[PDB]
Amino acid sequence: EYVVAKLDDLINWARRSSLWPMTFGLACCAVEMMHMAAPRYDMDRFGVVFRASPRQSDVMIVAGTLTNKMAPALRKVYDQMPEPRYVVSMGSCANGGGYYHYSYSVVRGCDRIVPVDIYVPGCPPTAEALLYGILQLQKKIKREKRLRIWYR
Amino acid sequence: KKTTGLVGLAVCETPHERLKILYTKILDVLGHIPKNAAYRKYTEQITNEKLSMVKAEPDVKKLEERLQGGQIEEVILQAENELSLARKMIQWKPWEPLVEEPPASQWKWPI
Amino acid sequence: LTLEGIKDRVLYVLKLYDKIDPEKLSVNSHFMKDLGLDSLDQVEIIMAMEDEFGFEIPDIDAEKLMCPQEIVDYIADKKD
Amino acid sequence: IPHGKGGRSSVSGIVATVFGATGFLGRYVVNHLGRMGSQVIVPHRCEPYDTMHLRPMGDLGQIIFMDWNGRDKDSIRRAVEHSSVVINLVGREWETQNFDFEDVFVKIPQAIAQVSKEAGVEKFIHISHLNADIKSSSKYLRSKAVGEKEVRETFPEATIIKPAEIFGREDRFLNYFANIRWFGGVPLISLGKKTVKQPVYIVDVTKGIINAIKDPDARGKTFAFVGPSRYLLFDLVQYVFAVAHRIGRLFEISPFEPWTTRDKVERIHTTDKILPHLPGLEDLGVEATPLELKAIEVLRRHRTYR
Amino acid sequence: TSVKPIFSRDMNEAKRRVRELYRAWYREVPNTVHLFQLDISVKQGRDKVREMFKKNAHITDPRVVDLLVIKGKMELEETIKVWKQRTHVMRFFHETEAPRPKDFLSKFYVGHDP
Amino acid sequence: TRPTVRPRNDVAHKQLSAFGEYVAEILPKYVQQVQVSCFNELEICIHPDGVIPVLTFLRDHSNAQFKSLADLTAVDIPTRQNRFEIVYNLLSLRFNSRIRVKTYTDELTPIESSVPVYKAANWYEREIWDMFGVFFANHPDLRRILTDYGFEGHPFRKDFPLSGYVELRYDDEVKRVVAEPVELAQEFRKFDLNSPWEAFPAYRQPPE
Amino acid sequence: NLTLNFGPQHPAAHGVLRLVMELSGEMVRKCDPHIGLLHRGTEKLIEYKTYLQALPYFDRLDYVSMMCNEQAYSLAVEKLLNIQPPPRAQWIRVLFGEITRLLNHIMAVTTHALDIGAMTPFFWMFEEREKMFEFYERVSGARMHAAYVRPGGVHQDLPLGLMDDIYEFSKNFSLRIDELEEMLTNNRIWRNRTVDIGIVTAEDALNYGFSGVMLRGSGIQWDLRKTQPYDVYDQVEFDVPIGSRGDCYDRYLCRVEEMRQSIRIISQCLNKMPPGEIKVDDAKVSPPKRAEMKTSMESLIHHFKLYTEGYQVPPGATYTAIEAPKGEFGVYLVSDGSSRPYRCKIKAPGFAHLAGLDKMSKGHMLADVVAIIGTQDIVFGEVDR
Ligand SMILES: NC(=O)c1ccc[n+]([C@@H]2O[C@H](COP(=O)([O-])OP(=O)(O)OC[C@H]3O[C@@H](n4cnc5c(N)ncnc54)[C@H](OP(=O)(O)O)[C@@H]3O)[C@@H](O)[C@H]2O)c1
Ligand code: SF4
Repeated sequence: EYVVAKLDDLINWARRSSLWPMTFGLACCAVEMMHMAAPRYDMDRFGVVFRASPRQSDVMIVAGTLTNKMAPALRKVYDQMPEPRYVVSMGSCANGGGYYHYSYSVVRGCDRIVPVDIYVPGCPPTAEALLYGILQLQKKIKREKRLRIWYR
Repeated sequence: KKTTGLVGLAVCETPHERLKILYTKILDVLGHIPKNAAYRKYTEQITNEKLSMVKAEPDVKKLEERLQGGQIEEVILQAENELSLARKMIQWKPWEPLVEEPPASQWKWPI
Repeated sequence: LTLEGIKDRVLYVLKLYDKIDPEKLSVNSHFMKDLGLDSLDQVEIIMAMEDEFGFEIPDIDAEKLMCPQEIVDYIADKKD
Repeated sequence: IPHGKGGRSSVSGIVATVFGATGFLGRYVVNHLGRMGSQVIVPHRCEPYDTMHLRPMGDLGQIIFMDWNGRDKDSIRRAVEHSSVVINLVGREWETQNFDFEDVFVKIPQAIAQVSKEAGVEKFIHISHLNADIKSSSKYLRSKAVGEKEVRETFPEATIIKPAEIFGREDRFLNYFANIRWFGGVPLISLGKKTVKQPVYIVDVTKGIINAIKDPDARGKTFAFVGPSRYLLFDLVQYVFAVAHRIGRLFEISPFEPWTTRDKVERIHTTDKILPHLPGLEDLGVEATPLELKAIEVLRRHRTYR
Repeated sequence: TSVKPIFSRDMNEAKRRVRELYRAWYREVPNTVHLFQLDISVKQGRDKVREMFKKNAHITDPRVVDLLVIKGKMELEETIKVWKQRTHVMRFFHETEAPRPKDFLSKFYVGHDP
Repeated sequence: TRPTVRPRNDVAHKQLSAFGEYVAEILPKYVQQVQVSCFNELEICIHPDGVIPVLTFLRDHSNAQFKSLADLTAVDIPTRQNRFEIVYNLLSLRFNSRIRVKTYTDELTPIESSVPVYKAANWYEREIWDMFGVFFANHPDLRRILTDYGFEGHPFRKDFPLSGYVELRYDDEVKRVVAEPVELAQEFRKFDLNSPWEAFPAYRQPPE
Repeated sequence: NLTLNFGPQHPAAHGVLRLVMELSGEMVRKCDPHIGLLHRGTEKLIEYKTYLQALPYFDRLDYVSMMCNEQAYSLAVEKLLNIQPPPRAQWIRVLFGEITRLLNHIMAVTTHALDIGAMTPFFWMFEEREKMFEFYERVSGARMHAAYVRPGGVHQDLPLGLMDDIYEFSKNFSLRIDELEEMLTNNRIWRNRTVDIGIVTAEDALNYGFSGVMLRGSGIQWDLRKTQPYDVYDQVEFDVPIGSRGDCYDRYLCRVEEMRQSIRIISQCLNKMPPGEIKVDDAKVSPPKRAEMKTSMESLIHHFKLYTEGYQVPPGATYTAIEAPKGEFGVYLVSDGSSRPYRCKIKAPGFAHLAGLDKMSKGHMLADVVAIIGTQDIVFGEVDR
């Protein structure tokens, strides 16, 4: 219906207009995100606020390198997120674990634990392709809530 | 002065005789050791070298020269531990010869 | 205070365990020379006196009892 | 052909295709299929986000996602043209406000009894229910046995599986109980006559498929799922409140996902311990699960400690 | 052996130590099973405790058993406190792992003799 | 000889040949080999009976302060018949001089630790336990640092292979993050790099 | 006693370092933290690589230093290989080796002033920090992690520019450090937030094996910057700060004067650079030029073999350390005699600088403890030594 499907061009617009991310600073990919917070490529007020409590998040970001001593603690925080969530991992050590890849105690992939949607490559992605990954994410939201219960 | 430079100590109190006891405090304990090790031959050498220049001349600042420690209150600590050093030289016996020679090929580096 | 009082308490410890002993609640079940157990399972026999009637087992006497008479006897001088 | 250990990143020969696979049953089955490693081809209906929690079971390149309606033909044909086996578990409860709900158990298993069968597949397995009989009960319970015979014309050897009632984590029947925080807890219907059916445990369900997927010789010889020991009692409803100590819906709420004061209330209270001459679970072994050990897990209420 | 031991001397300060902490595990198995909020039966835990001690009983040399004592005691440091967040205790049980065949005809159909 | 060659000096090579000589003279109980490096370094090979007092002798003096414990390391050497090699490194504050203490040992034979002698060895000494199993004596708190809770390997020795056995994965079978035997996507292709023809004349082996 | 683990909390700072607190009501009196969140398998990993190939894994050991790390590696290798580096190359290792200290000593104050909770000195200085990463990209290869220092000296020459840029940069920096002087020094509340906190001044402040600041600014005058040379580094003039007592506020005031030294040295280094070459000439270590590896016969065989395997290092152990901008930097590089090294054990700060948190903490609050940590400037991944 033209009446009902007009509504999700507000709601699926509103969720891609206010994202409240968590960051997991673990390795050298944490530092470059701070320069995105620094007001050259000013991360705030382009739709997205700064840091926030672990409860009120929508988009979690894993940056750096995962160890087996952090694999339980990642899933527990991942459970506590609300439902319309997304996982976006920057850094080449979150896509196969960079190198350190053949080491005895590094999580191979950051994909065999959490389901992740957008993969930014690179030892440090230069806070230049990373806003490009975020505008990719808002471009990914072309989904619908109506014509899902209106179909089935 | 009221601060001794190196923070954590205090000028406490008198130079020239707090030292002069503690050198002579060692030399009496120094005679107790059986003399076959050269530990006595060098330790009594430097204390007699020190205490001859220690006893007994002005000033505090002149005693800093020709006595290569820190400040004079810290020069106490240079020999404070040395009194605790030499009294344990009676307890274990370094003057005894070598023990447990290694099995004849160990300190060769290239595998 | 009854020396018969610690006789009943000891002689349903062993069959309360569902292991080896086939209703041999006798005083001469001499524990791996008569009765037959594991070296570890002797220590599990000593265990059920901390909760039943209360008991400490402080010392090497648990490696000394070896028969349910002496278990009563070590509680005999403990009690009376 | 197989290679090496099937721990992860193996081949294991098989290439399956699981339709539905978004509910409680179809998800948990595939979570074994990406463990031994294979080309699992799962097409979903209309849900890009509702399969996000599915992906971290197949390692890499093992799963693939496609779109299909079901009343269309080639969307159910283009995907299945390169496989070896195929199972189906599609279906649900109450009639949609747009659908037909009768032929969905008739023409939709027939829509994959199409050229799909002709293409060269084997060991096609459908699901049944233990209580789906041709008798005049019920509107949903019967009209499932119509698909058990009228579609059995096609696929002359299938080994269509027949489960009893299942209990797991997020089903409907066991979560119908303890979701009844109300001004009265009444059983069905204030009587301890027929309760209960056979609650087989969900690990036994997914274990029966993987043994049968290269059994061999299990086509036509249809199988039944044994439950626990043995029938069950009225105590189950009292067993709930004793130990409990008394996905693409919408953006706000779904207007109608109800408790359905209709033929829903009778589709479970019609037990029908059926014929024991089916082989059907212990021969497709080994499945042996009580109830008293798995009951701590699924139930979750306000005390949580004592 | 020109080497000093760790704790024991010969087999009798040793075998009384492996019996010793067994009671500390034995009152721990019912203590943690309601603490870490996991759901199995408690007797399975007591079977797995004696499973671990009995397997290594083929030792006829001191200071190796004593080396396992230091290993056995360090296990209790995380155990009595909460340093294993609901996973490491579950790591003892090879639960979701597929069964090894361990039979000659069964190995022969699958595998290049692993 | 030329530019772009390191200019060595002889003054520090003289005194470090001088200073360390009368060290073995005044403790011929523990010292078994002293050597001077060609670039102003010193090794004092010590059988580990004198693990405490020789440090305690270098703990304090009037001719040797040496109270800056910088580096405790651990080096394994297979094919030695006593494998491991504990090596210290300490610093004189007042004198600007480096000297190392090479003490061998074996696996099961313990070592009297330096806990009263130095309090910078609080986290260093535990590390060798976690990585090798070298049980130091009388430490007040031996625990597990820098490894995960379920390892049994002591990985920094040579028999432990590059990956472990413990490649970790998640399933939604119930809730758990379960362990599994290790599976790689790629071999870690191991090359072969040792060229022949012996580029070094000075370190030529005894030709047997 | 309550046993809270205020750590894994992603409460800004650096969501890591999970520890215990057996607090006695309000005071702590017992702190036993846990480390190992990133162990990464570093020291085992280098045992399969060659010398040139293993080199960036020293670079990723900090978060901050890019030319102060790999300064502690090539100088730990060139001693083994009997090489002095050429003189034009040494003036660049001091230039970038005295520019990374203007990255730690900016991050060591702002990130400490964020745990504390001040917002505006975090944004007021990183916006000036952007004028400095343009250098790193212009000279080597990337934003931060640059495999730039080699064992054969500098990789390549810095292009036309970078001399009227650095002089343009450094002539307008002392106004920015005069900002934070007004922001924190003359203020009372931040002074009241840190006075007499972490009073560790005895000889166990050196028996714990500390390196610099949380040294000499607490007392004992010693440093590795003019008692031990590196390169042309003694031929410049500067002084080293000393604070009064042994607390954090008299190790804070090292870092204001420390940044007031790096401006002098850069303004002293630019006047003294001669024209010359880049690499070591004997070419058994340095690769030959690109215009040479396409013409002669001798160039390729000492090019094509120099990348299949590495160098030829003589045996014999070695050790050195330099001034990392937060401490010493021990490398005990065991050489075996082939292209692939043997054991490579590293000592980083934080082993001493955080095991001595037990002594430093007790007798104090809980809100003190977060204010302690940002004074030692502890970075994880660097505690992986
Ligand atoms: N074994 C038992 O005890 C038991 C109990 C009750 C029901 N069942 C039946 O056995 C199967 C178990 O399903 P379940 O427990 O996992 O719950 P379920 O949510 O019904 O899962 C079955 C899948 O079929 C999908 N579906 C429904 N109508 C569809 C249609 N026209 N076209 C395509 N897909 C459709 C559903 O949603 P999507 O469209 O989003 O994919 C669902 O994903 C079902 O067929 C069910 O009717 C069995
Ligand atoms: S390799 Fe990439 S992810 Fe890892 S520390 Fe460096 S920049 Fe961060």
